[PDB]
Amino acid sequence: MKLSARNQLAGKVVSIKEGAVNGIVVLDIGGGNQISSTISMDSIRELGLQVGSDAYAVIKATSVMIGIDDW
Amino acid sequence: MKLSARNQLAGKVVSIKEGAVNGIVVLDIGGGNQISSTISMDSIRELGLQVGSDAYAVIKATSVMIGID
Amino acid sequence: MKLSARNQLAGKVVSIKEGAVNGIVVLDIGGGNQISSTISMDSIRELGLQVGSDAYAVIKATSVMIGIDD
Amino acid sequence: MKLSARNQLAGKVVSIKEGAVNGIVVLDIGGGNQISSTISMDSIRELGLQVGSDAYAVIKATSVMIGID
Amino acid sequence: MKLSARNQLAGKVVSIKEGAVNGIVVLDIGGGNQISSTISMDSIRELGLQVGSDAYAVIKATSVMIGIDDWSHP
Amino acid sequence: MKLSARNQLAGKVVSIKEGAVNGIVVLDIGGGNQISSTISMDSIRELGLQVGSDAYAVIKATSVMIGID
Ligand code: MOO
Ligand code: MOO
Ligand code: MOO
Ligand code: MOO
Ligand code: MOO
Ligand code: MOO
Ligand code: MOO
Ligand code: MOO
Repeated sequence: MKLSARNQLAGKVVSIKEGAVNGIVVLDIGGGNQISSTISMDSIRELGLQVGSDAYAVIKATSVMIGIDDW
Repeated sequence: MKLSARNQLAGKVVSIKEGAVNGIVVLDIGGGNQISSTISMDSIRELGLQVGSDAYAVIKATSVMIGID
Repeated sequence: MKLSARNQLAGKVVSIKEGAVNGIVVLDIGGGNQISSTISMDSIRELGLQVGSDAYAVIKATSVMIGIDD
Repeated sequence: MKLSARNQLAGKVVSIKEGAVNGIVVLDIGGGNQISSTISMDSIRELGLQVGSDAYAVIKATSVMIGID
Repeated sequence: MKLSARNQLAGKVVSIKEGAVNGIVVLDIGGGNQISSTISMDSIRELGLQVGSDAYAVIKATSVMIGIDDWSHP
Repeated sequence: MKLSARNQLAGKVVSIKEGAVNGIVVLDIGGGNQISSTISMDSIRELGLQVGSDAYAVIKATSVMIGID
């Protein structure tokens, strides 16, 4: 499906740390940036994510804050 | 402040659409990637954000989903 | 795209409240239940949402709280 | 308590997956729909949740995205 | 209703800024602390919120991050 | 970094429950109030959090709901 989430960034799985009900997936999205995602193990398995998979980090605009260097 | 948010991505403001109590800030983070942020107008003002300002897109890991084709 | 969001609930748009930068879409998901979604106006336009449109409410499991009668 | 969260959907617990600090509660809300909720084990215990418990899925409007085919 | 949100903080409304579809409510929770809440106008009206109302800031634990001073070297 | 998060509440760590990939940090922020935070174990470690550490509970305004009696 097509989603309203304003942030949908293509990337490659670099690591998967499995937990009890959740795991943490790291995505290399290019330009030297990586995105860490804390999601359910159910989705990590069901999506077939493993190191090297093509995927997207998907983030709703209301979940994204803005910060600055306070110099 | 140093924050627990796993995602702290440097970038430049490319647009700011102001709203009533919130506004939407778009940040170019490089590599052809842009991040859209919906935050309070009060914070857009207090941080002095305008097109061209340096900033960071800050995202908690528990807020990030994974997608595939 | 297939998403990790554990909750993907089919529904019918019943109303759309346009705001300044955000809007609120109400989805009838059947059985007398509706889901309200506060999203960007840009997304409402890009997806072509209108009253009567078929859509899905998408919710990450970590965004869902549980309640009970006390 | 009466909460501002616009989404409050009654349901029946169909499973509870206990984890280390969190667990996952699956609620059948009727009509073939289920809601999965990832919450703290402390709250799962303090709410007395069990399979078969009556409960509610509570979701802030700002946490709900819209999708289309 | 009884909720799983780990954070349920009693306070009194000190201000309400109305927007187009959302508004921002500020709660004095004591100890010199205030909580800002961005929620729908529908809920601000439906809950009868006005300056002086008793209320709660309700926050899921998974929404709360931890910060420390920059001059801390873990 | 200075953050758009409208809520930045100073407090002291009163408990740490370590989990598998997340943990739960509780902060005493004064006035008889405590704030619970579910964050990644990586961040609990990198920030050096232990009982008694000075910290801030950081919360975006759009994550805060309102309740009443
Ligand atoms: O208890 Mo966990 O570390 O969220 O799987
Ligand atoms: O450690 Mo976090 O604050 O869940 O990204
Ligand atoms: O368009 Mo709004 O009411 O400022 O979020
Ligand atoms: O689904 Mo949105 O438009 O990123 O809040
Ligand atoms: O945290 Mo999920 O498994 O993307 O709903
Ligand atoms: O508490 Mo709301 O009005 O669902 O964002
Ligand atoms: O994730 Mo909780 O236990 O509803 O705050
Ligand atoms: O939505 Mo905010 O202004 O980053 O708390």
